[PDB]
Amino acid sequence: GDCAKEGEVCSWGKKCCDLDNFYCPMEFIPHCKKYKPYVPVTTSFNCAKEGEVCGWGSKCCHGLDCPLAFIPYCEKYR
Repeated sequence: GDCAKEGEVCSWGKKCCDLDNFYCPMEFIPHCKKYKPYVPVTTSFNCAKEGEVCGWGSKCCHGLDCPLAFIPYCEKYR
């Protein structure tokens, strides 16, 4: 009682009947499904795309650049 069935949508007042199994993930439409699948193999080498963080030897792709601050982010050179 007072809970969203399995797969059903969950809200602030309506929490998944099974929290240990299902949860309310942050996304467009929060569902009551099991935790996400295992993490996929590490990504391949590539330049830092827009939004990516710089500092760990990561250079923004052609046309993009990173600002000078604590935690900058690649962005189209203005």
